[PDB]
Amino acid sequence: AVQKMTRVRVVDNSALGSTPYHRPPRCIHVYNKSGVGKVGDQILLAIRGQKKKALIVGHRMPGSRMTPKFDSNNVVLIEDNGNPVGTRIKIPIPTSLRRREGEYSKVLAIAQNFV
Amino acid sequence: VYRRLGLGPESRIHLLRNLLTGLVRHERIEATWARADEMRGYAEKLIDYGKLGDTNERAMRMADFWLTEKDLIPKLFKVLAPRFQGQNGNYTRMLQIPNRKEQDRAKMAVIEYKGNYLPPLPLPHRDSNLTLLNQLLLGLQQDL
Amino acid sequence: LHSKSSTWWDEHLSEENLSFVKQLVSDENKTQLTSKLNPLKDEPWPLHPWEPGSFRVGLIALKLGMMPLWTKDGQKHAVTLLQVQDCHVLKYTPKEDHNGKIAALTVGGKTVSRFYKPDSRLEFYRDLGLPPKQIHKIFHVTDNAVIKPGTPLYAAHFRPGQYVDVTAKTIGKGFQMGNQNRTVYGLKVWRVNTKHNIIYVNGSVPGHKNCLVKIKDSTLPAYKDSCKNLPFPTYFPDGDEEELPEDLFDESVWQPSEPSITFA
Amino acid sequence: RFLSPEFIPPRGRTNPLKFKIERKDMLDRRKVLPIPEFYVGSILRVTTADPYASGKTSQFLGICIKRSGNGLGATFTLRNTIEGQGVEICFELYNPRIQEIQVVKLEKRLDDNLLYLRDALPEYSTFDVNMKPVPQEACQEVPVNKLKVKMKPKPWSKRWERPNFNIKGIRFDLALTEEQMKEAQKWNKPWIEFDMMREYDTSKIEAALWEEIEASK
Amino acid sequence: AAPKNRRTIEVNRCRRRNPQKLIKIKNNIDICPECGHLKQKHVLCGYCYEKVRQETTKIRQQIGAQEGGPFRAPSVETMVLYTGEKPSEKDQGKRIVERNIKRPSWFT
Ligand SMILES: [Zn+2]
Repeated sequence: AVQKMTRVRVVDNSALGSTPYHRPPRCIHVYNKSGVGKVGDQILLAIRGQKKKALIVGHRMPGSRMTPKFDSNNVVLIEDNGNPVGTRIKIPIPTSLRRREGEYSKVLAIAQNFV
Repeated sequence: VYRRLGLGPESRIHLLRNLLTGLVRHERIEATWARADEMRGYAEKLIDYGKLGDTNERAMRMADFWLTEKDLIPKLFKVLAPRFQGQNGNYTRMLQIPNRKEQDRAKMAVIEYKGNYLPPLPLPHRDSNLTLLNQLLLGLQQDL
Repeated sequence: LHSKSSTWWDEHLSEENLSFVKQLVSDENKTQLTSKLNPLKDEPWPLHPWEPGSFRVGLIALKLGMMPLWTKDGQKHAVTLLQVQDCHVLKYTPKEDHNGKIAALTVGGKTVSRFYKPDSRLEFYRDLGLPPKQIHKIFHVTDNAVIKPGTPLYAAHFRPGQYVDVTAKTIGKGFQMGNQNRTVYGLKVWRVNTKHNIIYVNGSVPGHKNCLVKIKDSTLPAYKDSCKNLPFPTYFPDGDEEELPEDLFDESVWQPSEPSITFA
Repeated sequence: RFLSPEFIPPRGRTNPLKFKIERKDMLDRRKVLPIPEFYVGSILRVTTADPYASGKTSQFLGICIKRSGNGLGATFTLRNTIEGQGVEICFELYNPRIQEIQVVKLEKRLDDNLLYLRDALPEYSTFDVNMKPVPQEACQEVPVNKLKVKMKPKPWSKRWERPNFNIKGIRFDLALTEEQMKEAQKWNKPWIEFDMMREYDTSKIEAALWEEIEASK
Repeated sequence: AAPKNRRTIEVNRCRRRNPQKLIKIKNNIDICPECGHLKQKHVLCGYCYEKVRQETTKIRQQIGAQEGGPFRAPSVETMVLYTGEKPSEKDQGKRIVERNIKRPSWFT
């Protein structure tokens, strides 16, 4: 359940995300009609003093039955043009994003590990 | 499913422990109706623990805690448990007594262990079949 | 004192007579119900063919609870359980004498004990030849769909796949509330159990478990005339034109014992 | 005689008829899909139809950490760490989309609930997805793993040290001092273990269920 | 809180004489055949019950003297015997309480 604050982990090879930084990440905006951000929901993340759009791929909030509950909040950065900021994703990514309404093929085309 | 009694959850059990210990010692106790009803379930379940067996180690821990006076522990396994072996339940008889005339008008009841040596309580009696209405019902029963 | 005294049915009953009284009550209930089992064999009122604008009678059912139900698509749908108990037509009101627009039929279910009920209620039911029912409700029924009083009504009146409207009193919460009649509209029926007269209805229904509810055909404009393809007056087991399956399922519903669904 | 938890009804005012109907569906489904006997702590591999994928099934392996629900709606949760990510999946026993259920390793753990494994070290929770089934002895009890897991730093999801949780599979001594236990023990509520009002007996119900289940077979 | 003017006795008289505030009569009064005294239909007679408690206190007093010490509850069954009744073989293996009074008519 991504929401105000909610320390997150940037699962991407983007230069801003890849480089370690002292400041804990305070996510700003959730790109949904509702205020809660879950897997597959676009969000705005502040990394390295910059603002970049991110896509949630995992959360620690209890989920529906028959689904894996992640132990860490995982996100993937997406450019303004719609292409992912990073060319690779390391954490296992649920395959439900394909059926989820929206544009998720590009991110799935970047996710090596599927669970 | 539980009455809100005592200054805390411990007090209710301790108060129930005090009530349970007294009833076992005397086998007939007069108390407020609400308390008697609340503790009636515990007393019946305690008899089941006695029926479970004296050798049952768990029963001793329950009996030891609930019964402050330890002389009662042999009594439960050797008096109460043998007494109720035939019975499958209803070990305790609770009846309503007129409210205390102590200016607070508390609802009073008497709870006793069945099979006790104490004099029988004045229980209510249903109407005899010799009554006119019962005799009329008897005729209907015979015809059917 | 030459004054009134308070009495109950068991006050003057002896143990031997009390046991007999229970047996007698059971015998009366059995005999009365069996007598009313066959409506069509008891001089039924004339039944008319369906025409547009006809309205069928509703039923009263008990809310058993909710359980998960699965469809052939593999999705899980929570469904609420409604049981029709001792549903019988009691009193018919003429169109003019009740409402100029339409006539109404009174239906009562969930038989109740006779010991703690007023004699007036028992007197009416004695004429009807049925044991007293917990709730009396009025349903607007057209003249063509009128059914003779005392006709048993079963869950088979409704069929799987039909949307229905359920109205029931909401759970009361005390001073803080609730305990108000409310209606839920557009609930589809997933399955009906004929043997136990259990109807499986999509969604939740107001009220607590084991709470009586009123069930009537959906009044939404889209489902204006659904009774054309359904038993128009009602389903008569007495007629036995075709014995229905014990459990009625919707086509999408995945019956238990079917092969495991594979998403191909 | 192993009676699965779901068959046992809970105390309440619910109609017994509902359980009978629910059991019939459960028993009939069990013929279609075999539900092997397993306990919390057992590693299971479950085959399930994939809705997101088209005409593809998958198998997920994890240690059974918790069992919940009753009747047809009963579910079981098995945990594993995949690519370094702890994952717990709650599988409904009678869901038609479960193609097959395999108990790769039938065993029990110290506690009936293994949610504390999240706070334990990852290795205790790590299991190979491709691990082959290990041998089992039919005329024996399921092996009970008595290994005590080591916890991560004191901040945990839940205060397992409290008497309410009463976890026996945690190496509290290593991570907790005796004084901390006493602070936790302030919530002992010793009267609770001695209260007979919280006791519910299903032994008679469990015994009766066995014949009904076998009769249906 | 006081009303802006004194409440008239007429106004006050109506309030106190409203039926809602008056004392209600009870019709559940019953007679006890056992004591011949009044009782409620849901309440047991106290005149007879008083005898039981008084006898119980006397019986309890005899038991206390026989035990002779605190925490001396027997592990064996207990029985009460009155004058004119002597311990029998069936009474063996049971604590026996002896009462100077003869067997009460009500007690059996
Ligand atoms: Zn008397």
